[PDB]
Amino acid sequence: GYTYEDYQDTAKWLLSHTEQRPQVAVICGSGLGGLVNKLTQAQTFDYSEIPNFPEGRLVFGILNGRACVMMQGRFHMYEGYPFWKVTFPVRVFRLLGVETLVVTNAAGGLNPNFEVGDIMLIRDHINLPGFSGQNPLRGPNEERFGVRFPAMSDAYDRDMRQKAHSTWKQMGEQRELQEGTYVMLGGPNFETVAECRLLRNLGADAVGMSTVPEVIVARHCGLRVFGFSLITNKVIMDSQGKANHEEVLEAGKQAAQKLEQFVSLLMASI
Amino acid sequence: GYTYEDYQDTAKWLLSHTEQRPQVAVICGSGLGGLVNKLTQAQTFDYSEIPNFPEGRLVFGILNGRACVMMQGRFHMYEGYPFWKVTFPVRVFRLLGVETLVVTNAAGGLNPNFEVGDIMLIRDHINLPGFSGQNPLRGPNEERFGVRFPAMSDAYDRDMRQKAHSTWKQMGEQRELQEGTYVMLGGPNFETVAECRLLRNLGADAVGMSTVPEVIVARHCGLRVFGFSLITNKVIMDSQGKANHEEVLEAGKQAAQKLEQFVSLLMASI
Amino acid sequence: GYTYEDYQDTAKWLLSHTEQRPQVAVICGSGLGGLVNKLTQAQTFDYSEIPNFPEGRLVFGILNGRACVMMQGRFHMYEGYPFWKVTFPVRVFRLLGVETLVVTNAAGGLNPNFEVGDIMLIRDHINLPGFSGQNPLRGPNEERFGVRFPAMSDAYDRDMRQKAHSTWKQMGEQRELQEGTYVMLGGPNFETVAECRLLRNLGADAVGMSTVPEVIVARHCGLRVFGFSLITNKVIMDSQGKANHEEVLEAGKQAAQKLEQFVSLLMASI
Ligand code: HPA
Ligand code: HPA
Ligand code: HPA
Ligand SMILES: [Mg+2]
Ligand SMILES: [Mg+2]
Ligand SMILES: [Mg+2]
Ligand SMILES: [Zn+2]
Ligand SMILES: [Zn+2]
Ligand SMILES: [Zn+2]
Repeated sequence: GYTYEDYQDTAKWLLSHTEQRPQVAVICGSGLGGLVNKLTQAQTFDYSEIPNFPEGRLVFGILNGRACVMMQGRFHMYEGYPFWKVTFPVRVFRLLGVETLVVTNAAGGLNPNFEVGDIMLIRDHINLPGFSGQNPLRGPNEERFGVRFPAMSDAYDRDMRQKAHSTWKQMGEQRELQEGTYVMLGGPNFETVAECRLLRNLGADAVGMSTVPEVIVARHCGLRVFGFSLITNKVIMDSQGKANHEEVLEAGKQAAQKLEQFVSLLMASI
Repeated sequence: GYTYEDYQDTAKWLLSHTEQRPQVAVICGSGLGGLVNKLTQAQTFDYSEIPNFPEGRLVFGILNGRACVMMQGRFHMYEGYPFWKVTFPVRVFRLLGVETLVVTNAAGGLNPNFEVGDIMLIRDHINLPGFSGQNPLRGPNEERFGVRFPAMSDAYDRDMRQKAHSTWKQMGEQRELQEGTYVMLGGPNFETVAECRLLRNLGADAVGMSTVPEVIVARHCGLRVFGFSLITNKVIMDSQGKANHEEVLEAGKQAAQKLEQFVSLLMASI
Repeated sequence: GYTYEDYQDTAKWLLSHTEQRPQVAVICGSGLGGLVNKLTQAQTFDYSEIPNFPEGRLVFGILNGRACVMMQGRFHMYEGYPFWKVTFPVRVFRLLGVETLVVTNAAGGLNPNFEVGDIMLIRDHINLPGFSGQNPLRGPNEERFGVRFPAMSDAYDRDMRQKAHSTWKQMGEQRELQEGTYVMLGGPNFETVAECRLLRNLGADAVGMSTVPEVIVARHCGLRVFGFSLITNKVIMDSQGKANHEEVLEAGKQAAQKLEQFVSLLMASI
C-alpha cells in the first residue's frame, strides 16, 4: 500500500498550493460531475499533478457558503486498481481536516418501486467483494487512522439522512426521496437476469460498482458519511432491452439540475 | 495481461500452419472430449506448440459439413490461472474469424427435477467470482475487442436455444432437454451441504467451476454464444454419499454417444 | 506457495526439538487461548523461531492424558496473508503424525435463538471467499497431501459431534449445546445490518473471519476435524449499539472456564 507518510506528504502539498481549507469532501461519480460551477473561489488540480495520486480533477471552492473539496471523477476496481489505491483520497481528506464526506453515484434500480431519475439516499450497503476478502483495510492496520475492526452498522450518518429528507421537502419535488440498500459488485459488465433477481432477493435496492470501499475507509478514520445514488435502469425478465453505458444520459436527463440544487441546499445542513 | 499484438501473433501463426478456416469454436470440458473423431480433415496442435498459449489440444476439422476448431481441454481458475489466461483462446478465435462459440461442461445438478445424464441448455448464469471483482475484463479496456461495459442479459443466443430444442426433438430422446441457470464458483473442492442449499435458493440449477469467464469474453468481443451442461450429481442432506471426480464416468456413461450426436446435429443449425 | 520440502523441513525441525509426539492439534482463536495451563509436560515455541512459519506460540503437552499440540494464535486473511500461509501449520501437523484437528473460534450469532456465551458445534460451513476462487487449494495440486477435488460435505466428523453432545450432558450445563452453520467472510470490519440479514437468510448461524480455510486443508490431507464457535453478539435492526472487538471479554466472561473444561473432557473422547 501507501505509508502514513505518503498520505501526509500529499496533504501537505495540497495545503501549500491552495488557501482553501475544506470541511466537506464530496465524491462525484459516473456522469454526476456537473458541480464545478456554483462553486465559488474555485481552484482546480489535475490528479496528475498531485503527488502520489492515482492515475479526473480535484476542485476546491465554496458551495453554499461551505468550503468543499470535490472529486471530479473517482477510481474503480474494475479499472484494475486495488482498493488501497481507490481509497487513497479519502485518507488525504481526513489529513486536510475534512470532517464529512458525501459520496454519490449512479446505479441500477432493483426495487420495482424505483423509477429512472429517482434519488436514493443510501441507508446501508452490501459489500460483496468484502465477502471474499477484497477490502481496502486488508493488511496490517494503521493506528493513526483507526482501529483494527471497525463497525459498519452505523455508517451512514442518521442525522444527515434526516436533514436530506427535509431539504427535499422544501425543494417541493413532485416525487419522493427514496432510501435504501446499495449493493456493490465488481463490474465492469452489466448483470444478467439471474444475477439481478438474486441481488434483489438479498434485499438490495440499487446496484453499482463503486462507493462502498470509500465508505469503509471513511468510516475507519472517523469521517461522518452521507451518500446517495441516482437511479438509471434495470433488466429482470427473460422480453427486454439491455443495459447501456449511454445512461450517462440519465445522469444529465434531468438529474444535474435537481442534483445540483439538492447538494447545494444540503451544504447548509452539515 | 496479453497485448493486442500477442493475440494477433498467435492468430497469424495458426492461420499459416493450417488451411482450415473455422466459423465455429467449441470448448469441450471435463470428460466431454470425445469429438475428435467424427471430425473430418482434422489437424491437431498441442497447446504447447502454439505461441503464447496457456500451459490439451486444439483441433481443427469439419464436423457436419461445418468448419470447426475445438478446444480439447480448457483452463480453470482453480489451477492458479488468472482469468486473462483462461480466456485467451476466445480472443484468438475471434481473430481467426470465428463467429459462434459453443461452450460445454459437466456440472452438479441443484434442481431436484434433474437426473444424472441430463443435458441442460444454459439460458443464463450467475458469476460469483465476478461479484467480487474477479473478472476477465478487469483492467484497462481494449477497444479493438469491445466496449467498457458490456451487457450480459442476452448472452446466451436465444435462436440457438430454439434450434437446440428442435434438434433434440428430432433426436427422439426419451427424456426432455432441460434449460436453466448455471452458477460458477472457484473450486476445487466440492460444496458442502449448506453451500448447496444456498445456491439453490439463489435460483441456480447447476453448479460448476468453468465457462462463465469464457462467455463474458466471448460476449465482449461479439461472438454469438451457445452452451450446455452435462449434469452429473449432488448432496443436499446431512444421510448421504460424497461427490467424486470419478463422475468423469458419467461423462462417458452414456453421454458421449448422445452428446456427440447432439453437437453434430447442431452444427447444421448455426 | 511452499514446497513439499518446506513442510517437511519444518516438521523435522519440530520433531528434533521436542520429545512430544501429538495425535491431536487444536487451533485456539480470538481470546480462546486460555489452555496453556492444564497442559502437562508443556513445551512452547514462538512462531518466530520455527523455520518457515508465518509471522503466537506453538505449545506441545498433554491434556487429559492426550498428547496435543496447540496453536496459541492463528493467521487471518484480513491481515494480508494468502490462504497458503494461513494454512501452513495444518500441513505440518499432518507431517508430525497428527490425526485429529480441533478448530475453535469466536463468532457473531445470526440465529436469534443464540445467546452470548453459547457454544456452537460447527456442523457445516459456508465458504464465501471460496465462492470467488480465494482458496487455499488454488493452484497445482500436491498428490502427497491429497486429491485434486476434495469433497467437503462430511467435513465435520459426525462421531465427534456425537461425543461432544454427551460430554456436554455430563458437564451438567444449564443451557444446551447449539449446533450449526458457520459462515466465513473476509473482515476486518464488522457487518452492516443488510449484510447480516442477508447471511441469515442464506442459512448461516454464526459469522466469523477464520477457520474455514484450515478445515479445507485439513480435510484435503485426511485429518479428522471437529470444531466449535464461542458466540459473542450481533446487529440486525436499523435502534441499536455496534459490534466491538471488546467482546474478547466475552471470550473471558465465563467462557474460558467452561471452554477449558469442555475441551479437556473431550480429549478423552477421540
Ligand atoms: O444496471 C446497472 N448495473 C450496475 N451498475 C450500474 N450503474 C448504473 N446502472 C447500473
Ligand atoms: O457437484 C459438483 N460441484 C461442482 N462442480 C461440479 N462439476 C461436476 N459436478 C460438480
Ligand atoms: O459480529 C461478528 N462478526 C464477524 N466476526 C465476528 N467474530 C466475533 N463476533 C463477530
Ligand atoms: Mg483561488
Ligand atoms: Mg490437413
Ligand atoms: Mg519438556
Ligand atoms: Zn508548486
Ligand atoms: Zn512452423
Ligand atoms: Zn536447535
